[PDB]
Amino acid sequence: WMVMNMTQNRVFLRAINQFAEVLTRFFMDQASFELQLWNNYFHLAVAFLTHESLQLETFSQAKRNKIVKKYGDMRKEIGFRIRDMWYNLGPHKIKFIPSMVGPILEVTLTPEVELRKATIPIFFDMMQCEFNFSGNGNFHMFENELITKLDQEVEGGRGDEQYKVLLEKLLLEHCRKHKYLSSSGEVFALLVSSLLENLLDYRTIIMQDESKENRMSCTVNVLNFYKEKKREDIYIRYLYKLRDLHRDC
Amino acid sequence: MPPPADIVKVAIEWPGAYPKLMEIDQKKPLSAIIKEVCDGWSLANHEYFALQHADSSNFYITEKNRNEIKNGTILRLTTSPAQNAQQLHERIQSSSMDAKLEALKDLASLSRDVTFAQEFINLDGISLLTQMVESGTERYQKLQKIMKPCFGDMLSFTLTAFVELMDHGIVSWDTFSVAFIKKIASFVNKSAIDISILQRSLAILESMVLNSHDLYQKVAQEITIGQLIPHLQGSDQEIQTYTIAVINALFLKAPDERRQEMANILAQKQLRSIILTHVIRAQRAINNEMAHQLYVLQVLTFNLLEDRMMTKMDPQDQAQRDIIFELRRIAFDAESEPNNSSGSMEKRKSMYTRDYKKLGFINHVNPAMDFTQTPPGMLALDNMLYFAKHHQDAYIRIVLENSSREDKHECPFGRSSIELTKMLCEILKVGELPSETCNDFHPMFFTHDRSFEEFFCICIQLLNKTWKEMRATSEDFNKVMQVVKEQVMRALTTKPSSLDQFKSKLQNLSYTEILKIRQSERMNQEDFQSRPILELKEKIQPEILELIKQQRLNRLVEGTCFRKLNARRRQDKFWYCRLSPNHKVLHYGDLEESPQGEVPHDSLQDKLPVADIKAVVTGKDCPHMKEKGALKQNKEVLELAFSILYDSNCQLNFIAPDKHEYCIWTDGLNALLGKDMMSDLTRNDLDTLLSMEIKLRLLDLENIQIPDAPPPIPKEPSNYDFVYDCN
Amino acid sequence: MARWIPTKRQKYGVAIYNYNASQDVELSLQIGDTVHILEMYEGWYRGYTLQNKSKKGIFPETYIHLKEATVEDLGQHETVIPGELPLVQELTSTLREWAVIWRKLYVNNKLTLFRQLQQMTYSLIEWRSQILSGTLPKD
Repeated sequence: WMVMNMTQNRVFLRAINQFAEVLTRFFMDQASFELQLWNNYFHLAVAFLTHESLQLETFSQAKRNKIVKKYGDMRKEIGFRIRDMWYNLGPHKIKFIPSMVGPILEVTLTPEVELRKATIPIFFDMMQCEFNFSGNGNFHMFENELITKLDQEVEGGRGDEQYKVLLEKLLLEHCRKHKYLSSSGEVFALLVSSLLENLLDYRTIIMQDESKENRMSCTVNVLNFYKEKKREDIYIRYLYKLRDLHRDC
Repeated sequence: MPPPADIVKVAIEWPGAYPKLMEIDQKKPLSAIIKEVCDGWSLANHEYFALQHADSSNFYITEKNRNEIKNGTILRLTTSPAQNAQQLHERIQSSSMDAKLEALKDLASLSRDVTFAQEFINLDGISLLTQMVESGTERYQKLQKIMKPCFGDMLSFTLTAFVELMDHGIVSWDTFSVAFIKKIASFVNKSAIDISILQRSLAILESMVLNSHDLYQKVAQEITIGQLIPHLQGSDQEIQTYTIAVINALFLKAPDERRQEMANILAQKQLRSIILTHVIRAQRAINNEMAHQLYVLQVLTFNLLEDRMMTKMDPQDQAQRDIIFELRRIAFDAESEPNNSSGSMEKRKSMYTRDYKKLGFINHVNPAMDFTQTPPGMLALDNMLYFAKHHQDAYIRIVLENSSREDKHECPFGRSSIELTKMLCEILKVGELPSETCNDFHPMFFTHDRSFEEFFCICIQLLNKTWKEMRATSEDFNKVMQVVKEQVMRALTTKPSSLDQFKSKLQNLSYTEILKIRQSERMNQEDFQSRPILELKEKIQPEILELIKQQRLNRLVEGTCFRKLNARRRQDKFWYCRLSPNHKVLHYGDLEESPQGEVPHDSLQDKLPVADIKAVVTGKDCPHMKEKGALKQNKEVLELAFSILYDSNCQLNFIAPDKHEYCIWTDGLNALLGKDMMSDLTRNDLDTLLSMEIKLRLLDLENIQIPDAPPPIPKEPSNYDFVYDCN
Repeated sequence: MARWIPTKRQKYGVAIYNYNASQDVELSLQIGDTVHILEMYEGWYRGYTLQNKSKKGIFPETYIHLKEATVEDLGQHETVIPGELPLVQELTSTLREWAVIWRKLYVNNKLTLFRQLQQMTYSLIEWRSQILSGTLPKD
């Protein structure tokens, strides 16, 4: 009963919208307390956002045509509401990080572009807020698990290359919009894009016939990434994978 | 700059002589052409030669039809037409009978000109012919029993000349005398005449009827119904057409009272029964002239109904009141007591209103207001009288049916009958002149002399049945009209023979199944061969064959259990040959007894260069079948041989379970070679896949006929100016 | 290719047969190539073909069968009987899905399913051709 499901998702969107509007009505700057529920709130928001998407309906164009004729895409307004709420949210984003890192990944790697175009500046805003928090030191504390979760997402099979290119264009724009820390952010993003295309090659060759040399070069590249970025977890696990492959070869 | 056309080539032949050429310009007057011809050929007496065409026409050159002159045509010279007329006149009263025969034969054959006919008649030809016919009445009697055939043939030729002269009307109307009619009557009265003479005489009679009216009365005074019926006994269709045409001529310009009289005579003689048993049951080559005969006889029956229905039934007639009283007595003996038959008029009016308020009549004081409009007028009264006479059971059922209609959708019998009569008159084109080209014929009009009434009864009964099934409303009058028109047209196109069989086949017919089966047959034939349809499927073949090859390759990747050669001494006969998931290498070799199938691993011969494979020989050219030692294979596997040849010294010979799997394998191998397929199953699949695709695509053209000729290319503006923005 | 007017009475652009290659944008159009035309000209029509909705193709009027009917078949009273032509158009959509069905039906051998599907779709197209014209009682 796909029609039942889509109606249910529409009313889920309506429920989330009224949640947002009541939160705006009586959870403003005075209500800096009891904000821990926003964590699970947006967790559920993304958990709802992560179904009934383009690749789900990709089997026949008729499904896409009929759904855009009757409802239109709802994940688009999910992202729009999320981004406007984050714009109106406030400077307490620091506590969001260890929680908000996971959810924003899926919307980061959306199959579409335009909503991703409108959504990318959230990364610029969170990076400048991360500098606000971490001026007394460095600010790896988002990028590390950002790369890790990117790592996990592409392992799930949702990586893309022209998406990177667009990412790089956007972050070049952001660095032009910023000051001396722009060099830091842009080299970080260079590492991000290079490792992402590394894993793109890994995924596009792990389905093709085994070659065992381009993958190994990519893996030593990720090793360089991890050792330069002061991270070890996925580093040790992927060198474990390297040892497994050696054993197999 | 087209080349000038003032110079043309034309050879003028002679009978028994070889041709001579000259340049002839037709724009100049014929006098100049004659002068130039005589000057070129050095011939005197230019007035004693003329020009005629030696083609199939065999006519002379006329100012109106000289355009047939084209370069490179046989043209032989003849003498001048004046000299031809003079010699014919001299030889008319000659001493040689063969000369007379040939001269009259030529005269009749070359009797297809008008102006030359004028010139010949200017020589008192008609007067001389009349004089020799009048004086020849007793002259040929002595030699009649000697040369009846030749004399009859000459008479036929002269009558043909007379007919064509009358058609051109060159002879005057008043010049006709009673001698011609008397001679034709004498010809008819003879009992030893041939079939052709009778046909010519009846043609003369019908021409006489078409000319005037009093001569029609004269011939009808000597016309009996008992002599034109034996003409029907003849199996020839032409004589039947002639007799029917003369019969129609009898109904052309006669008073309507005599029309009814002779119609009653035909009915009492039961002409339609013998017509049905003679011409309808014949399965010979039906002529379009007979179709015209059927159409004009249908028109005659329609006029015989109209001349009695064209008048308006006066509501003030007491006889009409008595007739409708008796009709409603014999119709409504369910609600009306029998005592009202001899009763007063108050109960008559009470029954009128109580029985017409259930039949959609508004006025209750003057019930006969609806009987002043024709068609049909009183035809409905005749139909209901016939219903009471023959269908009294159905009549009573219908009487008890409409009055019991509780669905608030009672059908007005009078209004529906008027509408149906109007539709029938419109579809049958009542009141128009007969067509000169259309040859539609309905053989069911000859089943009964009252055939139209039977047809209308069957139609109204079918309509009542269909309406009872549907229970129609007042909002689908257009639907009712269109469905009845379509069913009537479909019934007419079926060409029925008998009334009962026609009515049964009306119910036996499906819901336009003929159109569907015809469309399917046409599509199948176009698939076999067509100019504007067959090229469509063969034009677009990029995906069907490619995906067939993909399916074959997927069949190769999954693989199956194969068989080995000479595996009788501890050699396993189960093994696998799996294609790479990249579709470039083959994994095959010596394996074990595997009922499960293929085991995923590297085989003994894990490599097979597909670019080094030359071809796959199919049949008796496989080297492994050519051993003369001890490893000979069975003749039973002659259908199971195929070898992958490479290196010119090593052969990959494989064994198949049965035919279809080997066909699959050889199709896969050629697909690796990128060639055509060699499987009956593929051909079995090739037809349907294309058939399925075009069956899908034909829905856009459904209800729309596809033109055969290529549509033209209409002009387009040169500019790309967009009044409405693109995208 | 000038004088193009917006119009909504030509959505069902019925072809005839494989069109000539005189125009680069025009190809050997298939039988079911309904052109969703958004421009009106006296002797030509350029619109979006069903196979490629993103590519325009200029088509002659003599190559276009006049179909004023829209997807809504009651506003213009095109229906032979009300409430039937929506069924035929949803059936057309169903068969356009049947296209991708039999396209994906050959990836895996479904011989029993494939043959019974052949029989069912045969009866389907038979009944569609049967009810191409609505002239039967409502039952």
